[PDB]
Amino acid sequence: SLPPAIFLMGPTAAGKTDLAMALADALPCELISVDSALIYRGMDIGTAKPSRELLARYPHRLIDIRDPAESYSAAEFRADALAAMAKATARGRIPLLVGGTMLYYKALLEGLPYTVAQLAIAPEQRQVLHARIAQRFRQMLEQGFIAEVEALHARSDLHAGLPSIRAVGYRQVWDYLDGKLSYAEMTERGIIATRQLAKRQFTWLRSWSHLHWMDSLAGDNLPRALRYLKTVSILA
Ligand SMILES: [Mg+2]
Repeated sequence: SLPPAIFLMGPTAAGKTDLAMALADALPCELISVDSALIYRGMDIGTAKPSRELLARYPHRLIDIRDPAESYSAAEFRADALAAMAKATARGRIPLLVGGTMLYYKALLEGLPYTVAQLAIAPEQRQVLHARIAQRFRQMLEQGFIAEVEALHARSDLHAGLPSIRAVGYRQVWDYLDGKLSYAEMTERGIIATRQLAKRQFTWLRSWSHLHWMDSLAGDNLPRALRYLKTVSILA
């Protein structure tokens, strides 16, 4: 009789964090981030990290747990997630792992003493996701993405080749700061990189079994999700 757990994956910008918070208000959950970039402190705007205020009312595990000068392996995620899941479970809370880093989920499922319900969200038309990706990136620039990266760029202990700087978009802003690119080239290439990420995520997901999809444009995802729980043998 393995305790319950929820997986909420999908491409970047699909609306995973949004739905997770919604679900966090419907059931006793423990939000656990599954994102290789959100682990880094000081990388909030460019990574679409939930605001300080939102995190206060929707605490996430595995967020701001590492300095940008540090590395983080899928193996460390593995141990960290298992720890967070056991801790949440002992409290009666349902582990809700939400994120788009597929290698992490993979590491957990393979390398799980839980009855896992797997959800995935994305638009039916990929063109819709691309438009959002482009617009969200432009918003990041307005919210201070460049100044955010300037602070990293100014650290002598950081360089463009580090795992943290590989977070999509950061390398482009970094090169801009090095004066290698124009503002336009930085924007376009940053959007391309993110679109490339979404493509890699769809490839992981398309061959992913036991997934219950949902539409990013749907407005009744909350009730739709709460209903699936029973299907995979889970009494909520
Ligand atoms: Mg998110």
